[PDB]
Amino acid sequence: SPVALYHQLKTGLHPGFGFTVVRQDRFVTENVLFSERASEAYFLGQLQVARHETGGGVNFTLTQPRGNVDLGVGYTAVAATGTVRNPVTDMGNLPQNFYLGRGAPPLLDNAAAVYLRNAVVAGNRLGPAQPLPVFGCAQVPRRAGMDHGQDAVCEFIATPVATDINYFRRPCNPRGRAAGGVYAGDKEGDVIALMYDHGQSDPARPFAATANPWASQRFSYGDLLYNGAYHLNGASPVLSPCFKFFTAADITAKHRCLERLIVETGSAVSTATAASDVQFKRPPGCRELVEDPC
Amino acid sequence: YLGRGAPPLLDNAAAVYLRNAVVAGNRLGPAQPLPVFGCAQVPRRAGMD
Amino acid sequence: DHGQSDPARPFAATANPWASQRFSYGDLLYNGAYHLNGASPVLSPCFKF
Amino acid sequence: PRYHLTRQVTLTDLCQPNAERAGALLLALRHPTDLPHLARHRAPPGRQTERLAEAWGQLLEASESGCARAGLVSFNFLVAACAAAYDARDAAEAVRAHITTNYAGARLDRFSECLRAMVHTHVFPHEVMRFFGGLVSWVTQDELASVTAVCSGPQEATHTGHPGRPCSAVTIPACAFVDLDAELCLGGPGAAFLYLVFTYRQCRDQELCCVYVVKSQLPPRGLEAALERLFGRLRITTCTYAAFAELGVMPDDSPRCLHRTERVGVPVVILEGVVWRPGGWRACA
Amino acid sequence: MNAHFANEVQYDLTRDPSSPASLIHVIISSECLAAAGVPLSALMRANFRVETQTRAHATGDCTPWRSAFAAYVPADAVGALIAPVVPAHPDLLPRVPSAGGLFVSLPVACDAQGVYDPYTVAALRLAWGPWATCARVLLFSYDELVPPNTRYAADGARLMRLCRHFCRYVARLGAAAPAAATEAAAHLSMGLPPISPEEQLTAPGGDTATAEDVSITQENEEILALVQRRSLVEWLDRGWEALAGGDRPDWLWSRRSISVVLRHHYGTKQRFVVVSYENSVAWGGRRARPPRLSSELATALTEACAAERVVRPHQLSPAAQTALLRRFPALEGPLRHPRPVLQPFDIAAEVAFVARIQIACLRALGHSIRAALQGGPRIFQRLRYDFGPHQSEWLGEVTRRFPVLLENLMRALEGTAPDAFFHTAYALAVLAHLGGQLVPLSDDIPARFADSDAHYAFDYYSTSGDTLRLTNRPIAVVIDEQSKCRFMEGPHRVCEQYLPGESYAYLCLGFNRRLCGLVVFPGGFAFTINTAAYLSLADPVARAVGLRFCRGAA
Amino acid sequence: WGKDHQVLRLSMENAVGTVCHPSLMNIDAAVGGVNHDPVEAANPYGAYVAAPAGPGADMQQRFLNAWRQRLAHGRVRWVAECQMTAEQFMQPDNANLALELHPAFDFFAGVADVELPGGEVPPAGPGAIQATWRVVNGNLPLALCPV
Amino acid sequence: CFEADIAIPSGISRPDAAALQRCEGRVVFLPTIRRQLALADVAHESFVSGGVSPDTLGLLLAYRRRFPAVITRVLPTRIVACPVDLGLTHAGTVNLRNTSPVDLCNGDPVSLVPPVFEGQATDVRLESLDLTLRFPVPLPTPLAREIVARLVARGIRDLNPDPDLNVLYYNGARLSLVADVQQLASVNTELRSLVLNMVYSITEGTTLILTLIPRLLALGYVNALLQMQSVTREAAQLIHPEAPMLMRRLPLYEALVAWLAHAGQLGDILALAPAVRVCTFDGAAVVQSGDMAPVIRYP
Amino acid sequence: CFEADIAIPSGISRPDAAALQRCEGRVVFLPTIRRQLALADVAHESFVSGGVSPDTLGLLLAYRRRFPAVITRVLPTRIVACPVDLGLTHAGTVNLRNTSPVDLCNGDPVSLVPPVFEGQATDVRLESLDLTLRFPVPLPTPLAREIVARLVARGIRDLNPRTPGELPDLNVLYYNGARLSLVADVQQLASVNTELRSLVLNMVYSITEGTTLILTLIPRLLALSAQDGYVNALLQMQSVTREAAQAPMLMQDGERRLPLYEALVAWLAHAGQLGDILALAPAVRVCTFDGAAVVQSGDMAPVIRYP
Repeated sequence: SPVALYHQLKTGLHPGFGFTVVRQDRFVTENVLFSERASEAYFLGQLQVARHETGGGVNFTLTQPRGNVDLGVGYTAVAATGTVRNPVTDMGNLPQNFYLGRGAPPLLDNAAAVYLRNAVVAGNRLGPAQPLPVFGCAQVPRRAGMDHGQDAVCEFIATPVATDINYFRRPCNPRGRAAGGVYAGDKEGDVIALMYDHGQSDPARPFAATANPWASQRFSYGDLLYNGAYHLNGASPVLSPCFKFFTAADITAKHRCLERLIVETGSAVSTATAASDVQFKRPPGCRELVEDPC
Repeated sequence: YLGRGAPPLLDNAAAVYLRNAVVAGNRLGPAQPLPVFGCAQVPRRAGMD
Repeated sequence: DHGQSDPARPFAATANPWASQRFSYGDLLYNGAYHLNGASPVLSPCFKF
Repeated sequence: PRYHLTRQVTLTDLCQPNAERAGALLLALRHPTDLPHLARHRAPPGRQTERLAEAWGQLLEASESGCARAGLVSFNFLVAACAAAYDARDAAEAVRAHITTNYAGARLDRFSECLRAMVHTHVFPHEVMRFFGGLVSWVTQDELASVTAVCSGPQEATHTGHPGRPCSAVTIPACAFVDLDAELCLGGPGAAFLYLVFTYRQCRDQELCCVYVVKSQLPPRGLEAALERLFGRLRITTCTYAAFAELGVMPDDSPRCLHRTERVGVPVVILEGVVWRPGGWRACA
Repeated sequence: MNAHFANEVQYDLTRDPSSPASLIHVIISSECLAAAGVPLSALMRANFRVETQTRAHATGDCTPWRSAFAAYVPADAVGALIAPVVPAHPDLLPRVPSAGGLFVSLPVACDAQGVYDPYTVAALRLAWGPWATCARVLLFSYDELVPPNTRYAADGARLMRLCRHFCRYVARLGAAAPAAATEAAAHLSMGLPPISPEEQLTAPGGDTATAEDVSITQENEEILALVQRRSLVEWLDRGWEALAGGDRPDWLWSRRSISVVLRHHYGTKQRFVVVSYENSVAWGGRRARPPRLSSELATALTEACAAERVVRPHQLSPAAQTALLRRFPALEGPLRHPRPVLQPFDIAAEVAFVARIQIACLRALGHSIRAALQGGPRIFQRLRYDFGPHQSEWLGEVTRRFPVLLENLMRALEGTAPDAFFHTAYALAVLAHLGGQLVPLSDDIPARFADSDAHYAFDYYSTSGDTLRLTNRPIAVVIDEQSKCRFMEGPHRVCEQYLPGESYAYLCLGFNRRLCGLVVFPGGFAFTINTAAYLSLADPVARAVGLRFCRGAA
Repeated sequence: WGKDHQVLRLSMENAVGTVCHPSLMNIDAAVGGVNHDPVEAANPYGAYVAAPAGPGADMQQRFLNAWRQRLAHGRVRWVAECQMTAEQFMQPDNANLALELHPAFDFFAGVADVELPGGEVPPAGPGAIQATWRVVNGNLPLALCPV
Repeated sequence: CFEADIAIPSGISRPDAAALQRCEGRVVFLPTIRRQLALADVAHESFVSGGVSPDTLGLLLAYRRRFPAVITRVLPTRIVACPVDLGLTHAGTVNLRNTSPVDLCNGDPVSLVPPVFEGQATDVRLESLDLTLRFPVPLPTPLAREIVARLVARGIRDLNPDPDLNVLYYNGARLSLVADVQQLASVNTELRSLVLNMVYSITEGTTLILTLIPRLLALGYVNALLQMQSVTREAAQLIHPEAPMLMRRLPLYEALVAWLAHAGQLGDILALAPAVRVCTFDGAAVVQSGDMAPVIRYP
Repeated sequence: CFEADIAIPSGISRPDAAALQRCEGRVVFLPTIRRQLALADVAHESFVSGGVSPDTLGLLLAYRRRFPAVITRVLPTRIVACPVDLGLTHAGTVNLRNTSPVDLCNGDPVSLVPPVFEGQATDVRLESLDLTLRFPVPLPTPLAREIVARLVARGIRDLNPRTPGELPDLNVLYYNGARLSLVADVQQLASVNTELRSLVLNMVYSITEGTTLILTLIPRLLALSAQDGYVNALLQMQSVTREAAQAPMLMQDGERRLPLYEALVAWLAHAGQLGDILALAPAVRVCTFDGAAVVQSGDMAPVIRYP
């Protein structure tokens, strides 16, 4: 039971199986931009604003219009990446709390679940006080001091113990099967086919099909937690690392023409925020301009 | 019946019998009848020649 | 609408009840929505009316 | 014309704006020498109408009218006098530690009796102590008063930034963190619409008195059903509870705050920039 | 609590003149639902609709279905009224737990100067959803429901424990109680263990007129004497108005006189509770309008058969019959009717009303199956399903398999309970036809079943293994020599996805408003049956059948 | 290592806030989404409960003759005692790979609609894919928990 | 502001000129907002609506219809009024003439009928061109809503006869509503049509609701919640009124719109909405009868 | 104005850009106060709730909790809207478009009603941005209060059938002539039910203790009927007042409370407020500067503040 599994771990005993950890560090780097001589356009306009008088004069801004095209048919003027300043969010031990958000039917034995309510959320750094109202965020508390940096989120996915350690000695997909929209061959149906149809083998590790069938298949325990369609979290503003991996629409939503693929990597928008104590999932009004090869 | 200043009949059985006996289809005939505040609302017909 | 009178003669609704009314015998014959006549070459003069 | 001044000469028997802050949500005292008469009228006869004949008469004992009429009621004077009444104790009572150390509970104790006596004979405290403004200047004498505390639209909370270059003036406190009722936790961007609601409980809590400000992006037609919902004080039957008028628009939800520093540590909310639409009252149900 | 209270607002109906009534609070607990056939999980998932109708025992019609209220709360349902729960203060009254169930008060048919009629049944119905599978029916006679008197003597020990527990709560908690609560505690200590609510059932004490118990004590404590020579309840309001902060008319009758009487159920050996407050306009209340009940029929027909030792009152003596008829005149029904459609003087008279309909349809089935299958038949086919080449050898079994089925279909039609038969398609297709000789119950009939005769309605039985039913839902498939099938328009059951007779291991069985049914086998091999030539349902017998099984559509 | 010359530790008491939520018992959409496109008769030896019938004295010779037919038909769902680990992970040799979904549950081809404490011979035909519940940790198959 | 001109007509006398000197600062109603206007749009003779003189209903229809204008400076050959209803909120300070109550520092005063006070007071007549300027009375919102419901209540006891409603204290003063000697006999014939309007909208609806709600709830969320907040109120009113009174759906629901159509008339008729505000500056906060007051534009 | 803009979000059907030009002076219900907002919450697809579209009584309840806005100027990039609820401070009297079959008056209060007319649907369709647009119909307010009582009572007849099928349609309207027929297609129940309850619950409180003395004078009403003109015209033929004619109940406690005066107060509190609690609040008033006494159908009338 979830009640029994609360009651085995604090004692300390291996409960038949294992896990896997997916988390997100963040690194501020000093990039280098080479350019060709004649690449951009960047024209100029005219400067005047007499706006709304706000008291003692409007005080007279003067804005100017411009605009610029890519005057060049190829990959002009590109980019580099060389230094590691400081690891902004820490390498951290901070776990995940699923009681942060409402997502599930509770126990019907209501005496049990309210015991387990505060049993989990006794004193987590990601544990709220005065828990969930009807609409709104959980309001993760603020500790009195922070030292090393922004905090990590260590989300866990159940794994059987009997896989190889050879897988995970590689940059591999943590769900246990290749999932991204790169490998598909433009036959209009292969995208979801490598995703869920485990009749075939892995594109990544083709002597097998998956590595965690609890994390791979449709309606599996991996798929039940972090699917964007199910949206268990969504009230809790804690950013899932695993939200990026487990979304049936979003990887399928991408194109595959390579010209637009690499340039989005130069300026993508993350789901994280460098203006918050935890990985608060990105506020809908702000930009981030991340690199993000994952 | 466009006007209303006249004191009406006292028997009600003659009151709204003789009232709607005339008003029933007149070119000047007050339909959706006389408000205490408002106008008599003369029936404008569709076309006039 | 015979609730409103004739614009030509305001003191009467129509001058004919048998043709001028909707679904009356005039409209049954000569309106082209039914076209009781017409697969035929001979011009009905009353089609325009 | 987006700048105005108003002036009323009263006593410092009431508010004492020298003991107040630069920002206070002043009420007047319209019909001040009133209510021996309306104590007798407007009530069913099972209310024993000889109560308010003495009740306000004990108020001006703590405070002869003379030529300086009793008026310019502070925002503090209702919160602490109802602090023992409504559902907040030892936090609303910190407003009493604000008054009696700066203003006086002698005038509160006579008026907290009035807050059980005015509401007793159905003489409800709405449409008495009408809204006046945000305490611009305090040109008052020693024991007398002469205040300019402008009414008249958005200009009260515009004319706050222009006079002082450093920081901000008035900046419109809420004077209690229990006050400024955080309605609409269903949060979104827009502008704030401020109102002044007196929530009652008639013969359940023995003629309850309440003063607090709501927070909503809601119209007056979307506020009356919002006045029927979210309440637990329906358990009455007399009637005509929960009156409200418009305190006006705060045309920003971004500038609200959370503080406990004023002038005794009293929790307080900064609210910068307000269209003070003076509005109208309504009390029927 | 309030479901007992809001039904009294429906008892506040009054207005237009009609036969005068009462209201009895009846608390069914858990196992009286569980042994009935009520899934306790599905009602645990508080205001809930109950469709009720009332039925006479001897003859006559029934009530239409009345929408009522419910409060199904898993708790100590006796202890929750007695020890209620303030949200801030749930330990205001610690108690002993108990079983729980639905809170439903039920109205009572009476007379002018009301003499209630025992053996006459009010019928409950819980509707989980629309369907007849989401429905159960409950039986209650007034002998089961009506005690002669209540037991407000158990209310005497309860009320002073309330004052001691206001003396117990403030002394434990201390200065954390507000200014209105620190007063009303010690005003209950100058006026003089857990509260077990089950002891109020099991301590032998009840109501008494006590006028005989004053003269029996006045002539007892004068012997004695000759040899020799604001209340506490008003402080209970501030006890609630400070700890809760409001009035709560739900809790207002938890301070007043409460009788909690135990009774039992004649259907499944169960227990339940009969409740009356003081301020209830319902039965047993001390604010109630006359006329009230009279336990006279429950003493007349008993003692005239108990002193005469008449075991069954059709063996009652002819003068002993009519002298009771000279006393109580409504008994001409159950004593002097030639063939009443309801059986006179039996417990299962409503149950034996049902089992005939279970019988009479099976003969209408069983002599109609023989009718279309008199001799060697020619059935050739009726649907369009084409074969693969080795698929015909499957029907080589269906030649051999065939005749054992038609026994075991009818065996299973015998094998069902009739209470479980009324959820099937044939038991409602007849009601779509007996309403045509009116909308039948649970509205399983679609809007377009009453349009043509081509709208049939199927059941599905398992062909191989055990011959078992494979549906909850009547699956109404519109059927067009040949005619291809078509569904209608539209929590997950396996077999409900196919056309009738489309595949192996399925027997398909449809019926009509015309009540000409189909027996569809896999492969198109089907045939009509004129069951309309064999339904022999007498209309005065059937008119008590339909009214208990129809619903007046708005 | 942290963001220093600093050590860190991740226990399995670390896993308290994730495995203990009441969503481990939330498999409503799972049984529904697998239910369509049905499975055929999987000769349900271990996928069906019989109610008892008669004395226990002859109960074998009931079940010996009752499952004389759909026992030599195919195989039971478990064959994985012969299967080594990652032979389950590979696409061949495990048609039941798409049936292992939850750590706390089982999806197996059982009987369709007959209520379980009843009958002897279930009607072999269409099949159903429902649940049971995994009770203790040892019920995980031995290619996932090594011996 | 946008000052509008009203044209003085031809030859008037010096007392007719002095009648124009006793009105500098009154309230004037006008139909349209043309920048040049005449006196023919102003007079009480310009209030004829059905061929007869208007009553206090017939005025309060127009008093809620046409537009207020306040004369700042009086002129020969012109009348300058800076009108209230034009301009942005709380701008364009204007000056009024008080009548017998106070008009305190706030109150949001409301224009209303003359015959609720002395009828031939403020009915100032021009003698030469023979017209009548019946100026409305600027009463503040509490007392203006107070006195309007009292005389129509006094019209009931004057309707069908067999306490005394007329004392009505202010905050300090005792306000003599009764101007007995010749006015009150003209009161109950000049509010004559108006009392019938307050009555017929009550007799219709109450006798409609007692055959509506018994025809409702059985013809269910509104059913049980009908008397939920009306427990021992509506059923008690069903106990009190339906007993000592008398007791049809297709004329009934036809009468449902018609009463509520008359109800929407009366809300526009009654309740005297505020139009202009007193919120002055550097005053004594208390205005007296005959003294000016700085009055600002919008409520 | 306290300027508020709504941009043209994504693409343009080239005649439909001209369709936004001839909507100058109409009303947009935007449920906010924004400096910029997308066009997605503007259209009737936002008026449609979860799964179901509102009825013409539900659209009243849908126009309850949103904010009307005036089209001021139409750009190919944005549309500048002025927030009616606040930014009506216009001595320039920002202008509106009358889209209504009634030629109004000068001086009418104007309240907004959903399109319910038989021939003035105001349906303009955008297919590049897949949206449907229902503009409200500005009308005079007594004519507006004559409509909302019909449509609820028509939905009151949606609860009970009983009567024969020939019902009075509640679908012929009267303004000086001008027979108007409206649409009766669908009546959603909850929009009827919540509107019916406030019609019940307000009429509860509008009866008081001193109200009961007035009920005695019901036979006094018909005594004026056969002896004047005004009363007999005031007394309607289709009224229950002529039907109910075919007493202090003493209970006198104290008798110094003014019981008759207190009756007209609380009656006016709730029965006096029946047009505005059911329908939208009027804040638009007819005010033409040129002295024009009426405003034609399709015209641009100048608009002033709250009545």
